[PDB]
Amino acid sequence: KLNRVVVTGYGVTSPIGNTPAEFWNSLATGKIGIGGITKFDHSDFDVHNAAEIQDFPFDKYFVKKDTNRFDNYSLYALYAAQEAVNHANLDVAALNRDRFGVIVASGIGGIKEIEDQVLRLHEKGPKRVKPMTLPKALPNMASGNVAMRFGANGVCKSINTACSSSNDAIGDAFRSIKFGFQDVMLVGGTEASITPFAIAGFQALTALSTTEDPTRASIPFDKDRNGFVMGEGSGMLVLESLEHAEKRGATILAEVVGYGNTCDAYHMTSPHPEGQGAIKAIKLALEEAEISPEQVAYVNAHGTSTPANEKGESGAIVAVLGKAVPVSSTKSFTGHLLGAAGAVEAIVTIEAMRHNFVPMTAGTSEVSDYIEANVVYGQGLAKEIPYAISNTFGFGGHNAVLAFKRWA
Amino acid sequence: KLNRVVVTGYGVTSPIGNTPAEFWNSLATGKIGIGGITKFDHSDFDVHNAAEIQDFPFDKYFVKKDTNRFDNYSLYALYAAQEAVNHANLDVAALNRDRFGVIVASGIGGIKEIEDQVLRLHEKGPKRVKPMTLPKALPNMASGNVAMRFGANGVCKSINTACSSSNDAIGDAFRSIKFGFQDVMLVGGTEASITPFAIAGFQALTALSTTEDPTRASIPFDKDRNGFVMGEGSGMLVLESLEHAEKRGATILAEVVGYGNTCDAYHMTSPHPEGQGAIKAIKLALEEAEISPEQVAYVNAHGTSTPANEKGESGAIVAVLGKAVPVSSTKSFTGHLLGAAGAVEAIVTIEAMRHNFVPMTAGTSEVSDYIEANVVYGQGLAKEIPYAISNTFGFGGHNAVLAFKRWA
Repeated sequence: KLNRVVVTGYGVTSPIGNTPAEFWNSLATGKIGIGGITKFDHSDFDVHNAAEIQDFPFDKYFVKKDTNRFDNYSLYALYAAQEAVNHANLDVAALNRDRFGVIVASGIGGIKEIEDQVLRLHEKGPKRVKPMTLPKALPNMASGNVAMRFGANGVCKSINTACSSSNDAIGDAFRSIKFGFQDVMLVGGTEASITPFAIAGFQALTALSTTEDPTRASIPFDKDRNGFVMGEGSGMLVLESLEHAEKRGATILAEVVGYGNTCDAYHMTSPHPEGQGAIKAIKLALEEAEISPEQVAYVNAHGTSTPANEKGESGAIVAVLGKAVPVSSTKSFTGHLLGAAGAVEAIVTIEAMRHNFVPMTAGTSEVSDYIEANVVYGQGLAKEIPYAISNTFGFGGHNAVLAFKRWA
Repeated sequence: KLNRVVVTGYGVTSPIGNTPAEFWNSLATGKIGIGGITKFDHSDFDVHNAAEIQDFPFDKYFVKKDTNRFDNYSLYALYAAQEAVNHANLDVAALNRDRFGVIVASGIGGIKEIEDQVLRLHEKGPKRVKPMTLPKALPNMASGNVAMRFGANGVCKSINTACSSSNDAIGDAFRSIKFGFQDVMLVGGTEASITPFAIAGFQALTALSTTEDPTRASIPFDKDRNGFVMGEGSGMLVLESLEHAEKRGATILAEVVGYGNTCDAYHMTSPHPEGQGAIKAIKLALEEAEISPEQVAYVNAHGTSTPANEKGESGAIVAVLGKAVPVSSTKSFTGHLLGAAGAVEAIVTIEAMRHNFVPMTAGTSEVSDYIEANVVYGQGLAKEIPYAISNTFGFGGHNAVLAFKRWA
């Protein structure tokens, strides 16, 4: 006896908008969120751009004192989760709190707190380290903070698969509800890693675009791509068993139907050259959804804008789905949200289905000649989308694919 | 069609031993692993003791150049995983690799790398930050590293619930196999956080014992307890469906029968004073295992040695199982292994069942007058242990309980 799993609401804070409305509008009008870095002095760096949240609505739910106990990585999640709960019209006082869980993925956690307190420790000694350092920094804290805010007494955990974190978090929540372990879950991801350390770390790895022009830095599938552009933010969804949603007269936005997770077991940072693991992940998701490849009307690509990623991802998409399926990467707009990528990308995917519109890959102007997938760039594509998939293939060889079904 | 899930092998690197035999011997003879800190200059700190691994068998599987790509948190997991595979007599080359997965939990990841690279960045600039910084540091990397070593192409992820990370990891692996998504999994946790930053962080929080005498620093349940002692290490287990193990003629060491995970949703660092979430987590594990409270023959406590922890834990244990079930905390020997605590404590639990013996809580000599649980201290207790539970209750309100069955 398995339950169908539906999405009843979502919230987002990102470089292109803090409500699904501003978020989608940016996608529809082609307004990117990438610009010169303002968070720290990057003059000695090779990387000078990032997709920042420059208008976080801090005042909506938080007070100045809140920063004493929450790093931005938690703040983004709390905001996004509150927005999702409002969106879903979820009455926590009407729930069985033992069947209400939370999963907040994050790839790096409160990395600004870590860097700042490590420096304080070395400059001023251990006595100067803030008591709230670990409660603010530890990557599982956002999930616990979200549970504390809403009184969720069920499952509570964080998942870390780097770039696939929130795809795996949503997949896990989906599976928990599907198999009857929980009835409602607040799930998603959060990241706040536009810091000197994290940018320097990815720059040393040589994974980031060093392209000075912000309009040409995140160009997935483009022959000129040269690395990803880091973004920050959080996406949070409210998932409920179909029965729970219907019984309370919830408004259904979409359905989660398949989840595939595999491992390349190949290299720590290089993805498998022929997308072998990705192929398998896509197939597992379609198999669970009980749909054929031709039924996939849109692919929200992982599309980070690195040379290796798109070669293998296009390769995998083609091997499974073919050359006609429209493909786009919204990291061209948002930057790569790391642990939050999958969650914000799930929101893109659902909105695409709700708007009968494939958002374009911004910036991209000429696809590598060897790339055979149907990359959507230049302008978005109006079309019916009854099923869509959202891919994430993280450092460490973590492949995750979610299959969604448009709601009737 | 649900599957039974069995343990066919396990490996450990810890402050009390790097083989189950050495590890068990330390427990049986009362040899603790807590001593003065040597990993860093602690002269300015208020905490000077920790449970360190001072004899890690680096040369067994590694070569000097391996430190260029693996932080200790990964080395420990790789060592433990190889030892588990050997113990299980598991030929990975003969498996259906798509049905073989890995979950390596960690609460903080390669925190030594982060601290060292943060300082390098501030002293020398971004150009001197090591390329392998993030591949060494990110908490999901150990999982990917383990999968790469063994060619595990199935599920690969990391779970972070602070002190409960590896209990949740094992629980998740158990659920994947039970529900037929995977047939074999290498699962456990790893932590390598005896560093200036992590110790300063926990010290600032006031969570660590400042007790000078290392034999009285980690004394779970003791009336004079005053904080935990940090440890480090890794525990990894091979779990297989019962069918998979029987088909290859594996020697079965134990069975995983229940998993309970709840959230206090109460405070970021303090556990719920009445242990309500803990009570529900224990009950969930017993219900899944289909056993009554009287069938629980031993409880391996979270027992970190903090005033709040044992008050609430003893209360939850007594509420569900009564005052006769023997309880012991092995953090009295190993220190608190944080994200790796549940994995090594699963090994303790299995080894106890295999030897008909409840290891004692070392150091402890007088329990708080309000503690009603049958705490074992002074000397261990010989008894048959047909079923046992292992508790973890971490920062962020994460509660996780595993129920094990003796094999049988």
